[PDB]
Amino acid sequence: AVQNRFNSAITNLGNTVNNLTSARSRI
Amino acid sequence: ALNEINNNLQRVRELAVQSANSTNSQSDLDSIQAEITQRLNEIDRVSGQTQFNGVKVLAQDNTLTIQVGANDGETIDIDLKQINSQTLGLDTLNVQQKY
Amino acid sequence: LTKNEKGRLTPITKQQSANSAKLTAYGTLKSALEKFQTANTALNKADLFKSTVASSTTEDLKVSTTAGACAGTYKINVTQLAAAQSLATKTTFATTKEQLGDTSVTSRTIKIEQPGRKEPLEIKLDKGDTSMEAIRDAINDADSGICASIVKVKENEFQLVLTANSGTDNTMKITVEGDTKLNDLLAYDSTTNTGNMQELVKAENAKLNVNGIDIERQSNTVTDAPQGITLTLTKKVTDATVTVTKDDTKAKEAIKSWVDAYNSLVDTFSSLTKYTAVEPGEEASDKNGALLGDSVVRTIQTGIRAQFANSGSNSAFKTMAEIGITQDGTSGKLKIDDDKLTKVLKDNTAAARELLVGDGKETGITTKIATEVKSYLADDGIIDNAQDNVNATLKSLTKQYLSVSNSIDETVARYKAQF
Amino acid sequence: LGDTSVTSRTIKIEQPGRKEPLEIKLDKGDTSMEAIRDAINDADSGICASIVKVKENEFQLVLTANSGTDNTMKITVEGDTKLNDLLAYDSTTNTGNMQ
Repeated sequence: AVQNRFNSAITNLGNTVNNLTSARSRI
Repeated sequence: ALNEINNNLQRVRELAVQSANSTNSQSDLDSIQAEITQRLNEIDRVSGQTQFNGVKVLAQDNTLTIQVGANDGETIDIDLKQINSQTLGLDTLNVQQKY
Repeated sequence: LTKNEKGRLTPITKQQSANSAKLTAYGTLKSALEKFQTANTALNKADLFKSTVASSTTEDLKVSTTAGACAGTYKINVTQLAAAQSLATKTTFATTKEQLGDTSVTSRTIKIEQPGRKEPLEIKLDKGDTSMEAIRDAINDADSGICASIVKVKENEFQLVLTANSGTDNTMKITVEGDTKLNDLLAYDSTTNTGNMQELVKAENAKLNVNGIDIERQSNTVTDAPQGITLTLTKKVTDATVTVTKDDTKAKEAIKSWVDAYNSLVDTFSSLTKYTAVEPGEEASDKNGALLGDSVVRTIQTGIRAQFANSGSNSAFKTMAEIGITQDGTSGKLKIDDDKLTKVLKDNTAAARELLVGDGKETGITTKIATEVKSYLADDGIIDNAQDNVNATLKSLTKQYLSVSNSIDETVARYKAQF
Repeated sequence: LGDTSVTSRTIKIEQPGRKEPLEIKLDKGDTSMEAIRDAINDADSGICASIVKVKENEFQLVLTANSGTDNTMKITVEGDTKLNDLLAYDSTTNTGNMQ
């Protein structure tokens, strides 16, 4: 549970940084 | 914890195999009782000696969801399962035979 | 926008460097599993546990021991020694280059027949090969057992000597077809013991007595007298003693190599799962293992350490720890105490051999470990399946990188127009 | 070497030294000379079976005890008849089917 959830959460952190990059494009 | 519990698995397998047959004598079984105390100390080491986030979470159980990291709407639901002797039933493990 | 695209690269370049380090980790993992598989297969031979060492009191009798011998003491009495028949020509010749046979016939054949060989040996001499040196070279080049020599009895006289191998089944019956003078020179018949060549040595078998059993071999190297011990006879000994004692050195060294290989594998896996705790927790630490949290290392460790409790083995021992090797509490490493392992190898060698080696097909710790490591290290295994999934994700990411690089070009043009 | 009708047979070796007679069990297919050698050698109780090739296409079976006069064997085979005819000694009267 912890390991697969936090691997998907590392992927989700990459997704969040992608959203932050989109915001940087917006800014 | 997994290393400690697999070591315990190998220990208990040896315990059952040697107790079932006559290879391990009863003085050897007293040495095995000493080993039982030693593996109880092993459980105490996996519980107390190890620590989580500066706290002995392996010695005290807090089955609560962790605080939200504010990066996602949902909260991380970590059911912290400490390696305890009591709650997981490991304290009841004692293979010493009758004298 | 160059900085913005570098910020976009931050997890993209982080994942690219992670994939490079992951390919490196996969290579190191494959190398470690290859070394472990080599050591484990080296241990998978049962012949190491059935090993002995032999000694002899006499310097004449020489003793060696193969695999499968039995310990004990043997009293060897050698009565006879094997000898090889030698035939020498009667007429001495002036020179080794003088012609021996008739020069009219351009093709002749020497036909040697023995009880041993089933197809008679034919050696063909063409024109000009009738000299003594030519016959010697032909018979030595055939390489079929017969060994021609030349002897200089005294100045300007020579002889030709043909020697077979040891035993009474290697008596020669020589003939020469196609020539007459050579046939007059080289013609023997060991059935009636009549020929044109004298017999210098007589063929004999090797007779001996081992613990009251009468053994008769062809050569002076006796092999199956106790079926596990090889004896080389040199002289007629009387009441010699051979002592065969059990040995465990090879098995001990195999165990040492196996535990060292497993410890190295565990060390490599632990170093690959390395991590460093950072108090602020703002971002992941630089000293992080690429294969951290992946199912690869965890699955390999679980699969390998699950085989230490094998239900296939039917020996008295069911857990490998009873041999004398214990897995440390701190880390998944194995250590051996000499006393217990030595006692087990000395007394319960059969039980240890059944536990580790097993029947070789579907039994034993070593067999299960070998088949599991073969399945994991194979391309169809889950480890290479995960590697291929990562590679496919990386290829999709590469296409995404190309598209975003086109976006970089567009945005650079946009801000160049703006600025 | 033995009869194939009986699926289970036992070799019983008794010595003045050992107190409990040694029983070595041969199941079906273990009546070959190699199988008997392997069974007696795997029991690891002192007796050491060998094979001797006197000459091409003839072999013998040799059972050797340890040193001393307290290790004289009294072999018996129970469950089989042909094997009992082949392997049967008695060191008390020095009479048997094995030289």
